[PDB]
Amino acid sequence: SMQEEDTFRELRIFLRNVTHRLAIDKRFRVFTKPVDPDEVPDYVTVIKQPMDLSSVISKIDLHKYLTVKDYLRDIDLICSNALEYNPDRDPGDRLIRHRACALRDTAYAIIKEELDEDFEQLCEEIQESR
Ligand SMILES: C=C/C=N\C(=O)[C@H](CCCNC(=N)N)NC(C)=O
Ligand SMILES: [Cl-]
Repeated sequence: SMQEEDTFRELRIFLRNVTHRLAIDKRFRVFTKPVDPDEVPDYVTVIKQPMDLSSVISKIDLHKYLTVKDYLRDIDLICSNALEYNPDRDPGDRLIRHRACALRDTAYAIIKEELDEDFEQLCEEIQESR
């Protein structure tokens, strides 16, 4: 129905706003763009599903997220990709990991404070109906 379509539009608006707030945060610059194969040619071989915040915006716009849970899977993938690709004790890897955990924790905290649980539940029920 049009009211279901309005629901998903509201979801996209909400997700774009959360993703913009993450993308403008200086700590999260490394997560804003896909990794350049030049810098890092083994990236695309180690990490089987790369994900970054510009890809997340593209997916919102392509209507790939019908629930906040589905969007959070992608935030979680940005984080887990960084933990897996940079697992060493050296400062460069520890800084990326700390920033990745911070991305994840920040996205979850914004959603906890600003997503209405009944709105998520509505999205879930429409999704489940299709
Ligand atoms: C789960 C993500 C949380 N953050 C981190 O990864 C950071 C940075 C890596 C250092 N320690 C190891 N991870 N071994 N660690 C903290 C909080 O000290
Ligand atoms: Cl830096």
